Amino acid sequence: SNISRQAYADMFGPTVGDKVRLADTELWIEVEDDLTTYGEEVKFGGGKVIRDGMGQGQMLAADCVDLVLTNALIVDHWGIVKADIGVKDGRIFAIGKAGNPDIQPNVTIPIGAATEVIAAEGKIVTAGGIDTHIHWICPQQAEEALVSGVTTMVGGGTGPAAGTHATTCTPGPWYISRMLQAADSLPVNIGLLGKGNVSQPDALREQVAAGVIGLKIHEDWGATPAAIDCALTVADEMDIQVALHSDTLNESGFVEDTLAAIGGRTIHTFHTEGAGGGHAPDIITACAHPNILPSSTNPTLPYTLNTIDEHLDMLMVCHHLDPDIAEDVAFAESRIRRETIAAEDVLHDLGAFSLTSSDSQAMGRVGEVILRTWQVAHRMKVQRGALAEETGDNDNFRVKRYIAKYTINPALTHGIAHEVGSIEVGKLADLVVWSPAFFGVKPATVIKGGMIAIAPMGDINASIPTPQPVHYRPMFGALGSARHHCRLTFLSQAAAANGVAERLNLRSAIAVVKGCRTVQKADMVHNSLQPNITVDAQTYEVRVDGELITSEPADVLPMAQRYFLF
Amino acid sequence: SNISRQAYADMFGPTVGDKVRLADTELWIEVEDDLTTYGEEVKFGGGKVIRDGMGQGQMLAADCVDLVLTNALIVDHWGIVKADIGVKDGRIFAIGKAGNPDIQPNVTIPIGAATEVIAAEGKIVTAGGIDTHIHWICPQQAEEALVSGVTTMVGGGTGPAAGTHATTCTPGPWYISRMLQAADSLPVNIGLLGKGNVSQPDALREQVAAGVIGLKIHEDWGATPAAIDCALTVADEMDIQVALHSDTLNESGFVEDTLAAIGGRTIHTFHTEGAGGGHAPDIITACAHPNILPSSTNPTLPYTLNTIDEHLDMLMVCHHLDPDIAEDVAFAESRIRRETIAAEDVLHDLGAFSLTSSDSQAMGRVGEVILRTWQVAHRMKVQRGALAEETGDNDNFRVKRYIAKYTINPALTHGIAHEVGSIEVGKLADLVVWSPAFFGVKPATVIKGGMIAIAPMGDINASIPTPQPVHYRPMFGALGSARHHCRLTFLSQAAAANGVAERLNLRSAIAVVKGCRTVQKADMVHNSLQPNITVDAQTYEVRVDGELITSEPADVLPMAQRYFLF
Amino acid sequence: SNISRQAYADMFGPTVGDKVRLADTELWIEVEDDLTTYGEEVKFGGGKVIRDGMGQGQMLAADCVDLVLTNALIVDHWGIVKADIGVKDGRIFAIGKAGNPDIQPNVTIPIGAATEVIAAEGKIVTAGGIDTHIHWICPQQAEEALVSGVTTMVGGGTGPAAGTHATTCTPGPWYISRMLQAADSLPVNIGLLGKGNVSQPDALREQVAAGVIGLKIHEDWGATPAAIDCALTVADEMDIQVALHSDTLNESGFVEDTLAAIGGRTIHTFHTEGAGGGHAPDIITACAHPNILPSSTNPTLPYTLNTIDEHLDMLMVCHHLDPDIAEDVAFAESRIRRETIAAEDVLHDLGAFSLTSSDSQAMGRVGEVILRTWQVAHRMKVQRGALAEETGDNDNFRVKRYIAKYTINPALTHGIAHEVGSIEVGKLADLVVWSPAFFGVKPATVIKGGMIAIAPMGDINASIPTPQPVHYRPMFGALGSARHHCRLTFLSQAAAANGVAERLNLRSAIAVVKGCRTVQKADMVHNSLQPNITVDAQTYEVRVDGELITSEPADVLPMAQRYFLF
Amino acid sequence: MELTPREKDKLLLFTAALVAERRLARGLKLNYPESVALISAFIMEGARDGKSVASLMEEGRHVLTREQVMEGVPEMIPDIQVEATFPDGSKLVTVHNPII
Amino acid sequence: MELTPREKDKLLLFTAALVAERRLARGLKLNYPESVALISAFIMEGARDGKSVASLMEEGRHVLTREQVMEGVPEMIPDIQVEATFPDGSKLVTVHNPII
Amino acid sequence: MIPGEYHVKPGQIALNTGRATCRVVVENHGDRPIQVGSHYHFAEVNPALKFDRQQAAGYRLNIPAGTAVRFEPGQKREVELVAFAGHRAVFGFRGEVMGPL
Repeated sequence: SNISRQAYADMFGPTVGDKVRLADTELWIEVEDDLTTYGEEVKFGGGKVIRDGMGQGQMLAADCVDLVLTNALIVDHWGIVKADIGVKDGRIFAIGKAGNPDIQPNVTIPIGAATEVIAAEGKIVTAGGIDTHIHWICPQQAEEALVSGVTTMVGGGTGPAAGTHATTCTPGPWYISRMLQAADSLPVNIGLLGKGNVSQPDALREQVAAGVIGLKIHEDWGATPAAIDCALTVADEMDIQVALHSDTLNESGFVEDTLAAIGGRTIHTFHTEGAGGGHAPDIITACAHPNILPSSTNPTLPYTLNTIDEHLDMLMVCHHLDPDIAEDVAFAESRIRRETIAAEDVLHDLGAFSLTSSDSQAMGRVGEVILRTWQVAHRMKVQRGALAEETGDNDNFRVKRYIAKYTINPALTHGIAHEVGSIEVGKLADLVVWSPAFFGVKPATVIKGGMIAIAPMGDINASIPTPQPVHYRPMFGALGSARHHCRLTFLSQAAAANGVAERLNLRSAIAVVKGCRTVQKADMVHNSLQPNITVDAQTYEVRVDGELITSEPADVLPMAQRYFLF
Repeated sequence: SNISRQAYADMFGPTVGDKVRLADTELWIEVEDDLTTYGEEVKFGGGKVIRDGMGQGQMLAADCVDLVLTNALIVDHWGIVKADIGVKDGRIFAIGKAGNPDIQPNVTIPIGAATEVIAAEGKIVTAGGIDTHIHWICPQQAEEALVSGVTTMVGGGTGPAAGTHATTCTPGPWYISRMLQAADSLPVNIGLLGKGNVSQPDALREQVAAGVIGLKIHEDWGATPAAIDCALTVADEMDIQVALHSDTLNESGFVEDTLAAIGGRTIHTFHTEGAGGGHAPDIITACAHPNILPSSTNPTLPYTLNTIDEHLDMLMVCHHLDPDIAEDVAFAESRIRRETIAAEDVLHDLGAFSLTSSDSQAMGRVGEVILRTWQVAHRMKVQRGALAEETGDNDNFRVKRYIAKYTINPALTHGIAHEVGSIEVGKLADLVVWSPAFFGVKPATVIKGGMIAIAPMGDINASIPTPQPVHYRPMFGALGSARHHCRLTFLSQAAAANGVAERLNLRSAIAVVKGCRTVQKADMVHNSLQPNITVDAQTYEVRVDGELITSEPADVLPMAQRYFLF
Repeated sequence: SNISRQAYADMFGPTVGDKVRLADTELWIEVEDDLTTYGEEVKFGGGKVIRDGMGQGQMLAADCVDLVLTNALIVDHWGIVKADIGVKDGRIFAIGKAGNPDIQPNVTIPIGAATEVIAAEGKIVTAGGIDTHIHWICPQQAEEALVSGVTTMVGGGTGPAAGTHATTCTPGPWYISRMLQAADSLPVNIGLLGKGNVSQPDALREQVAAGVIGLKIHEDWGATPAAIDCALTVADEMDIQVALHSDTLNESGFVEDTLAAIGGRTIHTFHTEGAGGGHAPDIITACAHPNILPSSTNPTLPYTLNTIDEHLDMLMVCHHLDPDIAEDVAFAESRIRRETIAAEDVLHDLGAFSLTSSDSQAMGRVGEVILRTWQVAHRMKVQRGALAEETGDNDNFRVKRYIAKYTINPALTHGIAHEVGSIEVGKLADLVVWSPAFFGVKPATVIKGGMIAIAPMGDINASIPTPQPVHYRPMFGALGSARHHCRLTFLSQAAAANGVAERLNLRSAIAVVKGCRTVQKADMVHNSLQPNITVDAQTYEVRVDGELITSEPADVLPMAQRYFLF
Repeated sequence: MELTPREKDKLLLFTAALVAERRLARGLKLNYPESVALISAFIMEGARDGKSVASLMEEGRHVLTREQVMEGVPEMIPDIQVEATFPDGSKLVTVHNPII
Repeated sequence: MELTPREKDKLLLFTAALVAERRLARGLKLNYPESVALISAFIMEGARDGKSVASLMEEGRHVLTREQVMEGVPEMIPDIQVEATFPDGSKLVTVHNPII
Repeated sequence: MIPGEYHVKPGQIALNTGRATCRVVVENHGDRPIQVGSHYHFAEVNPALKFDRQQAAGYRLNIPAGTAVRFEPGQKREVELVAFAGHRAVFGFRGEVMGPL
């Protein structure tokens, strides 16, 4: 028959041309496409469409999906569209029109007896986030991260030990083996990084052979030209990534020397702004290179009024520096620069910085990678208006550029984009469901490998699942063997070949990393800019093509006091 | 020598003829028999009876029990007697007189070096409850249920997804397989139900072959004559149970049509009253049939002053109904009828309704199945006096009729009565120990397969286990491999034959279901009545043999504000 | 160059001759030796020593340690020295000078790419404690104990059942098997004790063959001469320990009769003072024998102002005694004697009592074994001054005597000293790190088998791991398979030979007990005194060589109200 | 005490409400979680007191007003639901559009 | 803070007592769990204050009376036991028949 | 109304009915107290208790199960015994019989 658009959005969620405000920010998205056939939408409930002979077919399991997300508004690097999502075997089967081919038109995602449903109408669906800068200081970090919408965590450590407090390194075959075993207990995808600070190659090769998917070079372990070069050489041989935190002291040379050691080979630079580490004060000039995949940690995103005051002591504790010792504090201080902290936000908006990450409990907040990414997007829309790429009266492109930063880009950079990183067919079903009012803040559902792993849950003894108190509680996706089956432990090709999974008796699904040496700045989705950037040796002013790059500190941000109890 | 009865009850608990008040209700039980030999009771402690050469023998493990429950007052469908309980190999070995044959008379339960003891004198002991209407919305439900005294949970779901929120179905082989794996992590016996709403038989057979012990037919998935018939046909072939939640909309027909589809084959009807679902407004007429095994969910047990007000919104949220949409609310409203809600309580007392269950977080409370069962028994004693079957000045028969409702009857109905359901030799040692003052409210000990799984525990650092704060904490019976060994995963005969346990690598003990097609109303212990019941199409008046069936709403109930902090 | 001692202690911790106050007690320790080479100490952090080519070498994993504890102040039975600790393969590799042989002198503990570091400068490091008097009443006890610094727990039980509430016995092969399986879930080393109260040897042999490392003889099970003798005979055959809690009632004889049954064979006497159990009122005379290894439970350590008032009811609840029953209370009362309670503290100081233990939730506090040991040491220094063995102005010897009580002595007594018990090369890396201000109270790090298992951890979402609220949280060492690999399940030689670990499918590392029959009082490190002690039958006065042994009750103790929130 | 999981869970609701209670007392405009906790705890005490479900469904709309909470909060809370032990067992209270 | 499990556990006792404390203040007759929590928390503060075990074993019987609690409650509580850190370490306080 | 209250019918219970009993004067000659349990084989009690051990062979105290009789040092008192049943085989205690009798 006929239905007004307003009542339509109330039942099935918004359609083409309708706009939705992301949480309490100023960012607005507009539905670019709807893959449905008006009047044939599938809906679940008493008297609804998904019922035997109607919206549900007579097909065997092999011919229908296991789970279907009905009427979802997908937000990914490739589009912002309304469609049904079909999941089969823990992986994304299709993105289109669900239903029964027997009585409905254009059904591409068949629903049957074996089909479970998650009603996503009125909800925004995204891929699970990926944080490539984790310090395994405590197992508790995985839950915090999972609750915020991050489904994959890459980094390193052995627990609350000095080494890990400061660096993302899982030292040696023994510790590597141990952490790979402990990883099966975590409800997130994991890949470890070894300590790459060594001049003898065989000491690195064992670590890669033992299981790590990358090597972290940290100045605390000595980020010298010789060490850097050794790691990159092993990296090129074994197809693994190198994450760098350069020499802040300029002890062995300046940024141009470190850059010379790098020799144009692929590398992922941590906290490329430098407040978190790197040559003082122009490690930020790195983002101008084709072999550099630059990321930011989160305490500096975005530039607010309390950022600077908070930074000095945070720095002292993380790297084990003595506040009484003069040189320990001069160092600590040369790292914090209002100029670069301001420039960073703009550089993200321009697409010069391709990744965002936490740097968990080591000058970073594990449950705030997503939240802060959107706070920067909001602050940049507010300060600079629309991007040159935008079209229509919406912020769709800015959203695609920013979402790519904690999803697809981190995945390409670490050679795991073939398994996760976005909502595309064949990839693991790591999805996050959000109510628009809480987008990027608190999720409605967190799905790991096709199984809900964590979600908000009210009174366990109540008559419905909505009564208070409602707080995040672990679900079946996070229980024993169901978890193993729904999570991935990323191994290096050498390790997967050596039978490390069999020897350690790891129980979770195994994925292997590849394509770490081939990625370049050009491959970073929507974030491939290489600007002629400069930094003044004394004033620390950041300049691109001469024009000054800077921004003003926010005093109040969205996704803050309106959502948190503390 | 000689001892007064009062001091006798103080040491060894009550004996024949003594009465005990069940919690703070008006129900009284009277000891019908004592299997001891006065003066030869076994008791544990310094200077007591259970000591080498005295109450404890010189026999090898194979010739003595592993655990003995001394001086217990058993309350089961077959009797209310005082005796010692002997447990061997996780199963009930004997019910009689424990001790040392060397120096004591009539010892049938030998105690030795290998014997552990639980002092049950002054305590009532019951079998663990069985809830056949679980929605696996969250893993947290198992603990809540275990704490209340329910040791077996049957139902279905994949977690907090729409399908499971409304229906007890575990959709398809993948989800079934996944839930069977996750079940090993739960400290309760489990059996799953698949989605039985399909007209093609092979789609059901796979689900049964994949592991489910039953098929749930829910109107939200389409409870049509064709679907119903298909499920029952597969059920008859594979020896599994069908749980039904009929067509409330009368969309495909009335109760007499659904009943015609059923064709006289065995079936378990959910919330047979109808407030929770079923043909409006006379799905209750079903309890008059020989092939119908009727159960109630708990929010309506018993009829109190707030029951009706609370029901409207509870209904809206569970089935995903839109309060703005007229037809969604007319439906919601036709389901709630004061008349049937009142009749239900009487029908339970008469033995017309044989089962009680939760319907966890979907118009039911997982930790209140037992509690509410006794609240109905109390309210019926108060309103109608003694039953025609009673003898003596006690409520023994009413108690046996009511206890059977969440123990043996649910077990026979689902074909697992051969493993659990009551305190009889050979059955799994799923027992619950209660202080009489907290009967049906908060247990003293919950034993799973011969191992204490959960119990009240005070300060972990205290000098004794009684200091505050005392709250339920998991015990060894619920830890890792000890749990696997003490719990059962119920499979279908097809699945057990196909090696599903081996393929999924399930670790817990396995039981198989059988005798689901042969049970009838006549087999329901103490609850086998088939009344000539009628319901008025407009007034909704329930009548049995013409006489009006009704009851008054309680304003205050026992087992409520005197025991709970909130 | 040159550095003042004060600034030296601030960076690298104290050196030779420097003294440190243990917590808020009056005990002072003095560094007896420093194994470093001034100016070549290894330190971690930005710009520090442990960096590629500097404090870190180019050696392969096989040629360097996995973890290094830098600049630790070791406190063990053999010394109080400053040194670096090297750990490899979960075991103590070396105690000396860490660094890079390439550029540093006297390096004995090589550091490389595979080396993780824990900065222990300014920290006291000790071996993990061992409690041999555990009642497995609840699984929660393992965490409480681990948090306090106890890494090994020996004892018995099946959970909150009468038998276990009173006795440390794991009754029979079934329960033994079950507890061995459940033990894999606990983050501590475990060994079980069976019920040794039986006159038929084969009933004991099965228990030892089933897995127990010892047999507990408890009066509640009947501690008769016949039973005692039977257990010791099996013990001598199978190389396992016998822990005794004698006949308080003097029912079968007096202390001299029990002692006659013992026949000079090796035995470990529980709560040798007697308030916790044993012949009334002179079971304390046992410590004068060469075959007796005497220990104390903790509620009586040390003698304070509230000790006596608190004891009567504690006694009643534990052993299931009836306060109304006269004989049950006369008994309860004859057990509590101010005289023996006072003498006990002195006897510990003199080295007549060699062990301290909890007696968890059965007249003992699981998280206070260490804490109370030091409270006695403090109270004895305060009341009696320096020991005859002391040298210099410190309490070093008194500390070595007292530390040995919950570390090496418990380990020798139970035949596990070959695996744990102290910081010596080859032993399992069960270590505890403490800030001097919290010594014996709350640990900085608890390391199990080379992996941090539990530690204080602040805000999980904070930028550093130090922000509030800081409380103990489980670490990777306590997760799944990492835990299995880092913990030991102690078996009896018969059980290890019979393949009990394979049959039960236990996953943790396995250790076997040996040398339980050969230990004597002479072997107890620093606690090998055998005094001519007497007890007056009526006045209960304890006398050694005639001189009266006694002490005054403390009204305020250190390590109390200054550290606990409750 | 023998506190079951559901009793211990509600202790979290109660404590959260204490947080909101003080802030409101300082004169601050409450946020989302504070508002839900505060109105919720009120209802639970209502049941303890013995008030009826029907009464609380009404009283629950007068705990806070649009002027005492942060912008956007009232629309972030279309309803509030809590369960508590009434003199006649556990009951579900649903307050629609509690803040106006 | 470095809170151990036993410290965090007592935080539950304290919070439960806050619940009972308010209800008693409203003039309600306390139930089983409220009564135990309330008398228990009192004893813990007693130790913090430095009072002796013997004194608290006596004071604990004057927190509530048969007239301030629900029917049957006094007989549901034959004794109350709590442990707290006294100036001289942890001690067990046992109050027999606390409510009369 | 009292939650879980017992309603015990008044009267007495006769213990160990039908079995042989016998009285014996016992005197504690020890300097420390001795307390005997209800099922301990009396003939094998603490050697400090002086009495006709021959008459108490195969006997235990005729007291309610679980209770006990105490003897202070120097105490003299007459007790009632009851014969062991079942197999009348004694194992344990002081190891004097260890078989039938």
